Amino acid sequence: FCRFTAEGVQEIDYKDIATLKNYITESGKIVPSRITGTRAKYQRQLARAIKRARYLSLLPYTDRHQ
Amino acid sequence: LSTEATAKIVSEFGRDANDTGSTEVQVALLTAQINHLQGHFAEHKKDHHSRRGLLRMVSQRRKLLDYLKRKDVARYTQLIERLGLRR
Amino acid sequence: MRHYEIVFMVHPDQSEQVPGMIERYTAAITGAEGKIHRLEDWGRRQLAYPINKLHKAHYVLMNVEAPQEVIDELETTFRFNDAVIRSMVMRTKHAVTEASPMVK
Amino acid sequence: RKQVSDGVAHIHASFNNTIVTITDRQGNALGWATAGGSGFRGSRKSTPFAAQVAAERCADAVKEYGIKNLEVMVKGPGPGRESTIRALNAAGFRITNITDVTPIPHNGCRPPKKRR
Amino acid sequence: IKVRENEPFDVALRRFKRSCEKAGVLAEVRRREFYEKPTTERKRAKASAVK
RNA sequence: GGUAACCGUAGGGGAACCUGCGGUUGGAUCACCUCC
RNA sequence: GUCUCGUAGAGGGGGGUAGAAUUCCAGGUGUAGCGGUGAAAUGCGUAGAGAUCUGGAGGAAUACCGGUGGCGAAGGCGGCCCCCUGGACGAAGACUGACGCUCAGGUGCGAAAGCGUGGGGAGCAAACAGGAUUAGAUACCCUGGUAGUCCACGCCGUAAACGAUGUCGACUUGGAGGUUGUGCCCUUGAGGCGUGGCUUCCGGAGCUAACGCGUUAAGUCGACCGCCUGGGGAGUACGGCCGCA
Repeated sequence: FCRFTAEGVQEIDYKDIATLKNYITESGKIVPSRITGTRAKYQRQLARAIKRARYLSLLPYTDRHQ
Repeated sequence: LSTEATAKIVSEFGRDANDTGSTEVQVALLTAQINHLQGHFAEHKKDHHSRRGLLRMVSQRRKLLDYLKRKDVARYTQLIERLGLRR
Repeated sequence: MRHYEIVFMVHPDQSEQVPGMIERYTAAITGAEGKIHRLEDWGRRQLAYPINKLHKAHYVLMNVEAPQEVIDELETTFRFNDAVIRSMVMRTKHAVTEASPMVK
Repeated sequence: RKQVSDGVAHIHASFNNTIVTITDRQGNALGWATAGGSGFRGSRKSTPFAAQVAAERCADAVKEYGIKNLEVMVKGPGPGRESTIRALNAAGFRITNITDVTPIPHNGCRPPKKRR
Repeated sequence: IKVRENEPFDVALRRFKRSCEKAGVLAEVRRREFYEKPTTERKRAKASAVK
C-alpha cells in the first residue's frame, strides 16, 4: 500500500532516513515498484533519493560491507 | 536568454509591452539567441543535437525575413541595418 | 543567483577547527551578498560503510542562495583541502527553510 | 601451539572444485583441505560427497588448535555445496553463524561465453 | 543476510533465497551472454490472461 | 520452462563453410508406380 | 508562429566523483596442489602457487531500481553531482495576420565492423601457436594471445538502418490498460464528475487474395516527393563521381 499519494507530498526528501529505509530490502537492494504499490513517478524519485543518500554513506550499498 | 533580457528586448522593437508577437520582435529574439549561442559551439565540437535547433532558428529567421521582404521593404531594410544582418 | 544545498565530511582528529571551517566558509558566501538559509551541525556520527579505513567522521550541512562564482570557489576549496573527505552540491527549485527531519 | 577457540572458515564452491580454509579471524590460515587432495578426479569429484569428505578431512588439521566455536562464509554457485557445513557441525565444531559471500560484479568486466 | 538465530540448531533456513535473490544470478552473469531477443521473453508473461 | 536462419563487416579456406562485433524475426520442411 | 507561469524526461556535450568486481604488484599465514573437460591433455606448480588478509597501481561498465516505462527526426541514449544547452506538453490571457505543406538537385546527422597519426591497455577477443576429439571436417572443446574493443583529430556513409508501412492535413461506432499535465467538489484522510498530450492490447463499419489493419489504419478523401514493370545472369561488366584503402 502506498504512502506518498495518501499524504500528498509534493517533493520527497533524501536526508530523512525513516521513509526510505522502509523501501529497501534487507540486502541493500531497492524494492521494485509492483511489490509495494507506489506510483511510478514517486518510485523514480525514491530511487534518485536512494542513490543520493547512498553517496553520502548514510545508507549502505549492500550488507556485505563491514 | 532570460526573463529580464526578453522583457528589455521586446520593447526595443515592438509596442507597449503587450505585443511581443510582431515580426520585428520575433526576429530580434531569434537573432539574440543565435548571437549568444554561437560561442557555445566555438568550444563544444562534438555536439550535434542542439545544432538541429540552431538550424531551425536560422530557418525561422530566414522565413520571417523573406516574408517581410514582400510585406514592406522600408521596415525590412531598417530592421536589417539596425540589427546587423547581411541580407 | 540560485539555491544550493551543500554538505561535507570532516576527519575526526581534525574536528577541533570545524567552527573555523564554518566561519571561513560562511564569510566566503556572504562576501558576495550570498544568503544562507540554514546551518546544521550533526556532530560525530557513525558511517554506513568505511571511508579511508574510517568508521566515523564529522557532519556539516547548509542551504544557501548564492552566485555561481562563489559556488565554484567553495567547490575548489573542498577539492584542494584534504581535511574534507566528501562533498555534495545540489540545486533546489525554491528557498526551502522549514525544519529538517534529520533533527526532528 | 596457539589456541584460537573461536575460529573462522572459508569455503569455495566452484563448479569443479571445493576449497576449505580455517582462519584465525585476522586473515590467518591454519589448516585447509581440497576435494582433489585425496586422489579424487573426474565425475567422482563433482558430486558434493567429495566436498563433504574434504570437509571432514580438515578436522585432523584443525583440532590441534582447540577450536570450539566456528564461523563460516560460503562462496560459489556449485550445486549441493551448502551441505558441507553440516559435516563440520557433525565434526564437533560449534557453528554459530553461516554467512554467504558471492561476488556480484556491478556489470563490470565482460563475461566470456561457454561452449555452444 | 547474516544468519544469526536462536538456540535451535540446523533449522535449515537457507531456503528463502527465492524472495531475496533472483535465482538466475551467476548463471546469466559472469559467464555467457544474455538480454538479447527481449520482446518475445516479455510478451509470453501476459499473453495467457484469459476469462 | 527445446532447438535456427538471414543481414552489415574483417580475417582464414571449398562435397560444404568457419569464427570475431553489431542487428532482425521473415524461429520448418515435404506432396516424383513401369528399372536403380 | 511569439510572450507570461510551470511539468516530466537514459535528450547532447565538458569536468569531477563513489561503490562492486576481474587483473597485476608488495608484505604476512600456510602446504601440494591449481586450472579445465565427459574424460582429458597442453598450461600454472615449492629461489615458495592457488586459498586467506592488509595495502597499492591501472582500465572498462555502471548491479540493485529496471518496466512490452521515458527521451530523440533517425542512428541510439542507464551510477551520482556541477556547468553549458536542443526539443515536447499543460493552464488561461494577449500579440503578429497566411508568415503554410511538400521538396528534384544540395547540405547535415548517421549502429557496428574498417583505415590514417598519437596515446592507454583490466576484461573480452577475428587471425595465429599448442593440446585434445569427433566425422574423411579442419570447425566445434580447452589453454595462450595479435589487431580490435577505450581515448584524441579526421575518412569511410554501409545494415532485416524494419513498424518490412514517406511527409502534412480534415472526417468516420466501441472496450481495456499504461505514462504525464490539469479544471469543478467543504477532499465528509489515499476519493468523486471533466478535459488535454504520448503510448500497449481486444474489436464494430470499411478495406485486403488471405494473414490481418482497424481514430497511432493497411477505412473515406486531398498536396507533394521517392520507387516498381516475369525469374536467373545482377545490384554484376564498362565508364563518371566519391574514398588514403
